[PDB]
Amino acid sequence: TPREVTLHFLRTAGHPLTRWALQRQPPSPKQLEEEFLKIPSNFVSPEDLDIPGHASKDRYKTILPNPQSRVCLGRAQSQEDGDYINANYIRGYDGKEKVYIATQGPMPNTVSDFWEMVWQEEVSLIVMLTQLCVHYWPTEEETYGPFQIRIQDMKECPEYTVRQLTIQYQEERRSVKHILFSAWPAHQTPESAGPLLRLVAEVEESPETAAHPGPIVVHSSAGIGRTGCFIATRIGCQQLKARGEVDILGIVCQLRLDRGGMIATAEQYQFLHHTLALYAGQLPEE
Repeated sequence: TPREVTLHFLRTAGHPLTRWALQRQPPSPKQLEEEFLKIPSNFVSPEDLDIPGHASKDRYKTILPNPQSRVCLGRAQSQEDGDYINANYIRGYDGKEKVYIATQGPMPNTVSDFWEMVWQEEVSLIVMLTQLCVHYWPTEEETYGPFQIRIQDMKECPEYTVRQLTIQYQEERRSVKHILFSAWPAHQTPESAGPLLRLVAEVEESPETAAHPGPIVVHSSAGIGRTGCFIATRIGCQQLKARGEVDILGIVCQLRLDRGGMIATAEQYQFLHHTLALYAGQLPEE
């Protein structure tokens, strides 16, 4: 029943706020921290995961992908026998399936796994959140297992770099857009929310380039704190734009059902409210 209690909370908690309340009368910092601390982590224990050999492919022993939503790799790697990657499908706006994949930053031994996921899930956009983990993309051209990656273009913006990559598997070539957002330390927040919202706009402006729409890959070293903050921000912006309201509690609860631990800190939860209040004031009108 501890698990039942956890799952019931995450399915039912909610604090919808009109855009006016968000902008002009938000909950206090102490209210937001108390609210955040009530949310169950929904972390899976190593004992809950029966996937032999998975440990060598996790950056952090206690940060594991929930089994019901984990990404399983197909058999495109002739070198390895398992289907394991530390990554989860994440629902988006109104619970839409597989809008994102949240994953840890690749380690040297999981770089081929990462590109296999990108290929198999027809990913066309990767969002990386860091404070400037191995570089898994080339300066010019590298081969990772059966995948050749080449940089086609690279452009610099304030606080993010856009790379346009090509991924080749056999005679097939695909385009992948890669955005590296570079001033977000682990367990903390950016000093301002302006750049983050430009990153959100960059993401929204990105064309679909795959055969079928695929998840957006979002990662940061653990795949939960900054990763969770980014996805929550995008979903929150979508709610504000479509409905003139936002339920940030319910967004974080929906993310935690998909991957344990999403949004790592009360300060991050507070910054999420600030960022969304900023998005609300930037919305078009008079």
